[PDB]
Amino acid sequence: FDKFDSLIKVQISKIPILAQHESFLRQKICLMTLIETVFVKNIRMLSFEDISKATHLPKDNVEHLVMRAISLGLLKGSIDQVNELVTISWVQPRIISGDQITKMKDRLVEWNDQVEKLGKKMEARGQSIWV
Amino acid sequence: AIRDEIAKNTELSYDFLPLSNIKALLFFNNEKETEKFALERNWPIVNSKVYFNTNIIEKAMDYAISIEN
Amino acid sequence: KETVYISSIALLKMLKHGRAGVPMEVMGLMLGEFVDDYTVNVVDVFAMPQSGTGVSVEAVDDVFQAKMMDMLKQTGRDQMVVGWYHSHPGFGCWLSSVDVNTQKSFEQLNSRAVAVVVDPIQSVKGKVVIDAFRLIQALIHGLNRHYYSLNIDYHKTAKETKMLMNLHKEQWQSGLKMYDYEEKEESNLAATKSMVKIAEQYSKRIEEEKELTEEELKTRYVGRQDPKKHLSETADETLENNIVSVLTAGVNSVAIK
Ligand SMILES: [Zn+2]
Repeated sequence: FDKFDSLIKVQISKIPILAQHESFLRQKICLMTLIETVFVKNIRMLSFEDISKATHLPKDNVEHLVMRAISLGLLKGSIDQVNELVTISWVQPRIISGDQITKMKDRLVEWNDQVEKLGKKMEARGQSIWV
Repeated sequence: AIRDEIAKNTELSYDFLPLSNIKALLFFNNEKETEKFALERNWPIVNSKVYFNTNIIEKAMDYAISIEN
Repeated sequence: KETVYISSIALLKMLKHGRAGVPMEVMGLMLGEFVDDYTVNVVDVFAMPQSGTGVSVEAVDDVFQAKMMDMLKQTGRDQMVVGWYHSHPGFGCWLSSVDVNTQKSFEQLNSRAVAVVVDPIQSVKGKVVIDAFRLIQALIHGLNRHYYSLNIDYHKTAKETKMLMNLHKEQWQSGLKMYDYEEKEESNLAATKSMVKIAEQYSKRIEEEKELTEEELKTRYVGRQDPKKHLSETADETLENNIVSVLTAGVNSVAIK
């Protein structure tokens, strides 16, 4: 978010077509940010605060941001206001650059380890039952 | 021999007593004999007022190995 | 008591066309034969083009229809038009009155013709929502008032099934597979009700067996099986099926998450 926010400051004066539609660019950023902060997160759920700080959006809109993120197809999921959570059933497959892969490598290493311990831990117990 | 009883009673009776009431129960003529006794009873005292206080997977395999012996 | 049997190719062509028309509703025709008063069999389907207006009477296209008919004749598919599919995406399965009038336009062709409503979107990888029924959530429209529901089943040839088997090759994945839960609800229920049923049979055998000799008892009971063995027996399937049932989930939760 921030780095982009820096980038726009220069060229936004330069290209007049960018001078118009700054609103778009802002929305679009907030979205992409949201999408990622969900995509990396191990268990997918969010408070509204989390999205607020992540997107630097005051939290009223946060539910407009989420709802609009769905109506474009980007997310599926639901909103629970009472507790201010966002469940995010699933997030759209999207072509991934280099760095974003690394985190996937990580989470997949984790979910390899959990199995390491579980499988290797279940012979001991019930060693008297095997065939 | 009686007082512990009441004590051993009241421990489970209800968690909450004003000190004057403990004096009432245990037949003290004294206020300080109370917290003497309660310390001897290890009772944490608040200003006259006393308070008296395996994964499922494992379970499954356990049932199994118990069955196939 | 009345029922329809819907062949596989019918159902798949159905759901395909429906899912393809979303979010607009599609219609087509149903090819089959009436076995008796109690049965309609649907072996075939073909798809009817869109109309500027919604699904309606004139949406049925004569030119298109017969044009399809003969070209199926050359393939030997000759059948009556036994009903007409349809879809109410997102709205569940019911007939609007406009659905009704058309359904009548298929009554006066054949008195037993049926209506089939398919619902593409909320039909999902779990239960598929499908409905078939004919005239006189859904009760708002007079489920029982203007029309009435029917029942559905699926004909499957041996070879059909055999093709379907090889879709999923479960040979590697078995052991992390959890079979349908509702089915083991009827299981874990009907099993218990049964154990109840034979409980007092074991009771009657212990009382009667008490006051009557074994030689006399054998004469009576040899026909059926030793209700103590339905306890010893039946307790098991519940036991182990429920232990693998528990463990399997305990593993899927911690391992897969
Ligand atoms: Zn309709």
